[PDB]
Amino acid sequence: THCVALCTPRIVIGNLPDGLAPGPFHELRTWEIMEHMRLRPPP
Amino acid sequence: AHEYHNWLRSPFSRYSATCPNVLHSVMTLAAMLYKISPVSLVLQTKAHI
Amino acid sequence: AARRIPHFYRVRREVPRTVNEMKQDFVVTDFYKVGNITLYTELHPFFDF
Repeated sequence: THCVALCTPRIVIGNLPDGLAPGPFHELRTWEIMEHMRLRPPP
Repeated sequence: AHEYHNWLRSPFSRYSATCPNVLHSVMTLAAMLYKISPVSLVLQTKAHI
Repeated sequence: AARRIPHFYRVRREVPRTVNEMKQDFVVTDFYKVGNITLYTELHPFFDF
């Protein structure tokens, strides 16, 4: 950002915006970690 | 706690924790109770199992 | 012999995860990887080791 330069680290993956990482892309990420961590919803 | 001296081991719980609740899953727990013996292999072969 | 099980749970000893418990926590396509560390024990299709 132009505050003089400024460097702010995006700590988690979520600070990447749309057009770089959309919502359904993260939703498919949750689908593949649903398959990959053997997690099942409670009865 | 003798999982290596009993009959019904940990895959039985590991499947049945997350099974759908139909009569078909009761049949799944019925059919994985099929023993592994040579006579069982011949008779499973003989009727196309 | 139902009176000695709260004694077993009274001590805070935790059991390490045995082989047949760490053999179910993998999906079928991750089972053939080197990340599956229980591959050196699965030897016979009839017998467990």
